[PDB]
Amino acid sequence: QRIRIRLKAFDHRLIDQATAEIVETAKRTGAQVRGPIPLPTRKERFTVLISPHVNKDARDQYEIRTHLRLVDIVEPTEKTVDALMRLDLAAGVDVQISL
Amino acid sequence: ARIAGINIPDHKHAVIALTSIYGVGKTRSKAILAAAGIAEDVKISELSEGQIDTLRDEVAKFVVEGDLRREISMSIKRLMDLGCYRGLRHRRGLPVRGQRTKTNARTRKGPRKP
Amino acid sequence: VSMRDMLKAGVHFGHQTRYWNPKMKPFIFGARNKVHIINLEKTVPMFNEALAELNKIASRKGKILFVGTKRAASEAVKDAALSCDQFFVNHRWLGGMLTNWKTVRQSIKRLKDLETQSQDGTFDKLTKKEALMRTRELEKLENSLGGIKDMGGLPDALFVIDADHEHIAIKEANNLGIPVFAIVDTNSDPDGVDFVIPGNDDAIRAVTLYLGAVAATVREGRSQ
Amino acid sequence: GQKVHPNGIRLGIVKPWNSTWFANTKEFADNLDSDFKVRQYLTKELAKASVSRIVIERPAKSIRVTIHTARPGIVIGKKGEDVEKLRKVVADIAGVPAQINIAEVRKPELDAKLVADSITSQLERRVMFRRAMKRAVQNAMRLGAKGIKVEVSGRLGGAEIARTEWYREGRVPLHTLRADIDYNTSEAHTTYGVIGVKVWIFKGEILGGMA
Amino acid sequence: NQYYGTGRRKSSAARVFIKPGNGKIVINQRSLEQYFGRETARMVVRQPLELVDMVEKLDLYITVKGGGISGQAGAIRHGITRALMEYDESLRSELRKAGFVTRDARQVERKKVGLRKARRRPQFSKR
Amino acid sequence: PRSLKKGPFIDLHLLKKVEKAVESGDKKPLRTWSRRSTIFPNMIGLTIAVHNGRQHVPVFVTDEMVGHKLGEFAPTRTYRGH
Amino acid sequence: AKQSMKAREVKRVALADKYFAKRAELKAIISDVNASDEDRWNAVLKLQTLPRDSSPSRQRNRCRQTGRPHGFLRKFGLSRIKVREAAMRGEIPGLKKASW
Amino acid sequence: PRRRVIGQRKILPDPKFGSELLAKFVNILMVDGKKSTAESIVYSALETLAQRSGKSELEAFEVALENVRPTVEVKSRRVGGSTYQVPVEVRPVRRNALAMRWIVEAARKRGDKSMALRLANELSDAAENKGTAVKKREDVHRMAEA
RNA sequence: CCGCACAAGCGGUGGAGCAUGUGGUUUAAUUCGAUGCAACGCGAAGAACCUUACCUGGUCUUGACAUCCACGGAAGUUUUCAGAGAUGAGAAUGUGCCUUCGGGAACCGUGAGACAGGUGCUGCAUGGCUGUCGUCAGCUCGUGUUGUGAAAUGUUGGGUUAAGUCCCGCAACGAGCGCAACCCUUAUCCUUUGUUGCCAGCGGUCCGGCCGGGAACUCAAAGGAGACUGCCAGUGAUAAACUGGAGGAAGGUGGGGAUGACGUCAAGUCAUCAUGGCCCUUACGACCAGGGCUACACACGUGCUACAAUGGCGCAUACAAAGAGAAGCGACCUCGCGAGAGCAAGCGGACCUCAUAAAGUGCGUCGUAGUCCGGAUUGGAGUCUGCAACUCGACUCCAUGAAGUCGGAAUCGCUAGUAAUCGUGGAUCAGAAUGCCACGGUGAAUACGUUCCCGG
Ligand SMILES: [Mg+2]
Ligand SMILES: [Mg+2]
Ligand SMILES: [Mg+2]
Ligand SMILES: [Mg+2]
Ligand SMILES: [Mg+2]
Ligand SMILES: [Mg+2]
Ligand SMILES: [Mg+2]
Ligand SMILES: [Mg+2]
Ligand SMILES: [Mg+2]
Ligand SMILES: [Mg+2]
Ligand SMILES: [Mg+2]
Ligand SMILES: [Zn+2]
Repeated sequence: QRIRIRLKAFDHRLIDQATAEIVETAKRTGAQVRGPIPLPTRKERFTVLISPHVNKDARDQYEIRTHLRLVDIVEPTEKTVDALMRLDLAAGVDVQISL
Repeated sequence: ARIAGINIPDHKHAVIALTSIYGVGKTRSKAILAAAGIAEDVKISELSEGQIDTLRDEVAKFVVEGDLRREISMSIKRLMDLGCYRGLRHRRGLPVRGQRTKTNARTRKGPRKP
Repeated sequence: VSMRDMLKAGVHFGHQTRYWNPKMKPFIFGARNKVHIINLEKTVPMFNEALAELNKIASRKGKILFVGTKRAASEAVKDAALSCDQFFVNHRWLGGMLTNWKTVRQSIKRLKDLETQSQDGTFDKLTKKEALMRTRELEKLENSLGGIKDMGGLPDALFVIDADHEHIAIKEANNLGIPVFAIVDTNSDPDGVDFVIPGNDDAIRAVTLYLGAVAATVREGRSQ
Repeated sequence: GQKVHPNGIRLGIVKPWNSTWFANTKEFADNLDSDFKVRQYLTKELAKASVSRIVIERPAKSIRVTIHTARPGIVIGKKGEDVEKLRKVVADIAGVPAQINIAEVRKPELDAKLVADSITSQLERRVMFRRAMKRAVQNAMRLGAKGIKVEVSGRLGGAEIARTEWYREGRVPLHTLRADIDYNTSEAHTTYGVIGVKVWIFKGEILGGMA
Repeated sequence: NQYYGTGRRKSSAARVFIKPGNGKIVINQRSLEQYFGRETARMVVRQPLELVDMVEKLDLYITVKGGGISGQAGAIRHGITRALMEYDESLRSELRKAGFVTRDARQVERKKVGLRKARRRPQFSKR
Repeated sequence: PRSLKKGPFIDLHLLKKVEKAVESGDKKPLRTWSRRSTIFPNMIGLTIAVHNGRQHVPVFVTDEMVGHKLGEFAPTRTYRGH
Repeated sequence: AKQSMKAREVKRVALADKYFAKRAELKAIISDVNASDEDRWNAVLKLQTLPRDSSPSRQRNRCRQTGRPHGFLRKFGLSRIKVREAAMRGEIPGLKKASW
Repeated sequence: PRRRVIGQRKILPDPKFGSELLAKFVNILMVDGKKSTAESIVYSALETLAQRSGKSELEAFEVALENVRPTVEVKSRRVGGSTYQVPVEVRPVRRNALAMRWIVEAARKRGDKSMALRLANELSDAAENKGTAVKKREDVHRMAEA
């Protein structure tokens, strides 16, 4: 009875336009939205030997931060499920719909 | 008192005193005491023959002192006599379990030379 | 200005007899109490003939630069320039202020850019500490070029107080051919002043007399 | 000393990525591998079409690429024919339905890729590197940059020594993270060998985040 | 009634709810003196109340997360103080000059590369 | 030691050659590369050459050798002091 | 490195793939308790008959661009260098310098 | 401190007996940030001082420390051409610190089956102004004026 | 005038044992590079096979890899023999698809040479990358001025700053590269949203946040808000600045990052790659097996563990952060002394799991000893990974218990949440951490200062 929507992207700005679009669609069909809920973003560190060959003193550190949002609607109607399936997003984002 | 072994245990706790006997470590020493059902901090003194007999028994169940030394010496000996690789090493007094002979093997190698 | 008008203000006053310049002998009435006394008989007609030239320049749309860097008389000279819609230098005369005109124009542009930017916005985009620093830079550019932001080009006439103190300015002017009008105390070298006014340059009262008379005649020249 | 790569540092600040697809650790490496390969191939193809940028965004059921160049009609031919065969070859080098898009650039002198490659080409004409890069920076500045800096390195003028050099003009703040510095590197293969060229163009500071 | 103060320390976070009436104090449904196996902690948690002296006047149901014991105690003292304040605000001056409304921020430093620790350097043989 | 649930280890072609030698009466010291094989009891009172890395050395097998691997009897290094 | 090495690893992968199920069931039988321990015996024998390339241990991760085994990043499948390349240019999506 | 002089951060007093000089002393005895196991021994020594040497153990501390806290110091430096063992004076905090150091090490000098025994009995001897810490104060005054 | 430069501090190194590198030595081979600062737990974030370039041997010659040409076969699947395998030798089955039927595509096999191939040489032919001075405070420019000019000024003086930082002086003025700031993160608050997170007040509850229920808080993460010498006083040109005070979560560039101007060093790398030139080509190319890269009279760095009663040991018991996870993490349960095994839930993960932090604390215990210290070494027996643990894995069990009792000359590291200690995680990775990169627990001492040391 829950329609749960996990969004995973790389920048918060995009994931947020995504959540905004989602909730405004939910309010097209007037679905019962729980809002965008911010989940703990995930951090990926990578230390690498930038210096080529023997030099090891030089080192660099890069990061990948996966931003993660959660939305849900407790009251699905048709106008919910169809339209939410009629939803396009920027390729930067990722959707997971569970029912 | 006598534990049927060449060495004589000291008047310290029984598990430690049994550990002193060759071929009897902490595990085996406490296990012999558990078989005898004897308390721990009792030492070699303050314990009658009525226990020393039992102890000499339950340790006679094991091999200790010279007899164990003969068994280990023969296992190292024949292993040398097989002409096996580790036999070679034991003949040369070098580490037999794969350590650096390039450096810091003195524990087996001994002192240092030019 | 009449000789009586000057004398009450003290225009006749001068520097010590210990400190005078050789070319000033014709303009010196004499000495009293080891003090050089300036002769108003020369001072008044020369000032009037200079006022004639200043009126002429301002009556042909001239741009006038009032120059004085005395810490006492800075505000007097600034207000004097404001009273006749002209341009001024009331703090340290930067070397090459006129000869290096291009750099001053770039500095004028930065002054204008900062004030325009604050009105336009984007100060909120800047950090509050940065926005305060930008305001301090605008204040610094105002304390440096408040008088000449609107001069537009090189001035048509210069008025100088204590020509010896401002000697770099007169050297520049002569190098540009821009005329120099200057109050010249006995210790100054009068070669650089094409219309030379020998008179006290420190006393606030006589300085204000010079400035007020010049500004009245400049407004008169503008009015036509 | 060794600077830091100016493009990478401003990523997200004022520099968007060149690849926007999201993925997971499962399909990550192969995904970027496909992207690399299609980049490489497209470069090879448009080697004369003056491509400045190739951005690749991968939707779940499709792959979409956008070319920043200045020679669109060159890439288009008639009715997007070569474009469509490109769509084919990239769809299959990606194994996924393709979507070719082209967003030409207007001021070719005002990128960092096109100018650098132009410099390399003229170096292959053995044009005087000096006057070549001079032309470059004149054109850029005259066009409206806030600063330009070129730099060339290695066995210049076919010399038997690697007397490198650099030329600068305008204003190039290389520590102000607020500033866009289009920086691109390229190479040139002389008979005498390989010579490197780096180009920075500072086009004013960005106010207001990534927007 | 119900007065709440939030205390943070190097790694621990506190949730302090006070009610006017006693001096009993409970932490994670344990009792302080037994909760902390070191007396200095009991001290440093009594500090605020021990100072304003309204100890057995209002009792405490505090909560704590993360960090070691000292972090707990610090977060506790801070929370306590920030509750006292929100409860009277006459003791603002008092607690501040007592060094309690500080919000200590001394935290551990990340390990930096080329260093055996955050700031320790490898034993380089200059010779 | 590898394990016991998997029992010992030995190449199959070792089994081939060894049982051929067995059934066929004594043979030549047979050539072998697999030091990693395990000595089996049936293979006793015979000999076998094993490639130490640069040549196959001979070793006359006997019972007590069982359990050890063929490699121990081919010292792949040469040393007599500094 | 040498194209010989790259193709070598490639062939190792392609090989060890096709025998996946066989190795699987064989190791199953072997490890399996209660087996005849004869069927286990000839089972492991049959196992070793397979090509030595079938073992996953032979497979060594290599950069897909420069054929370099060392400094491999399982997340990107590149060397410890070309990663920096595709990073500073901005091809690795969402990647950037880390200074926490 | 080539540009500006900074010292140790200001400390907070030990709450157990209100004294920060206690707190400083224990931070001198504190090994490897192990406060608890350290303050244990100082408390164990002061409590037994408080009986075997009259009451007021907080005051037994100084009746020993005054007996140890040196007055003259030797600060060698080449402001005169080479190393010069010059006798000078220090502010009270420095001699306090030196006294605390000298007793805590004198404690480590003895063992006696437990640290409590060492520290307690040696602080007693220092209260008596005889022993090693007081004695190495006598010696530092001896070499200096020599 | 600066700098953990010294001083003042603490804790080491140098002594032992081991780990690890390097050199020497040896080797059939111990592949290559890296060489004072600024090479020596360095390339390598992980050599049993593999990797691997080395040796020994067995082999192949348009070739392992690529295009092109022919010519023939679907592709494959299944299997046998010989070999150590490469490999040959076969034996079966399949012989599929587009085709406008001519063919193609598809692969594979033979030939054909063009050719492919090289971890071959030259980092003094190069690119690219990096170290180093050094996050050192500098670097210069337009213009102006002075000079016939080479130039100089700015940029110097007084100050002051972490700083060419800033004021003042100043024929200079300005700019630009630097510095600073914009960025990340941490310290306060508010706003928004509250599930898998949360529980103040709520009713039930088995009393477990568990759960109808609460949205406050803790958190979570997006937005904001905040610190500016802003305020006070005192100093100093009154200036800059400085000292103190207030207030404040924070105070004087809050904390930590990232960020490296010119240029230096024919610095380093032709074995990541790219590339000039040269050199090999039935071989310096290619394949397989085994061996080596792990060798020991040695020397040297780097580290680890220790020499003990602030201790060791038994029992009991509390508090973390940061992570990772699907040929994966793997619970629970059962078996096993244990390493583990079996069984098998769960989880692509605020949920499931790795996983119960250790020091701490409580009690007992040990009595100063080569010890209930220390644990190397050797025996024995197991386990697990993996074709495969002999050379040469990790680990468990039993037994064994060296040297070591704080280490000369000398030398190193650090100004606080640091040092020092205590554990946790990750990368690489089938497996293989005292190394590396992270996270937290606890948590010091000293700084009169600039005489010297050393560098600037
Ligand atoms: Mg592997
Ligand atoms: Mg080299
Ligand atoms: Mg080489
Ligand atoms: Mg060189
Ligand atoms: Mg071999
Ligand atoms: Mg090696
Ligand atoms: Mg070391
Ligand atoms: Mg112990
Ligand atoms: Mg001892
Ligand atoms: Mg290391
Ligand atoms: Mg820590
Ligand atoms: Zn005058």
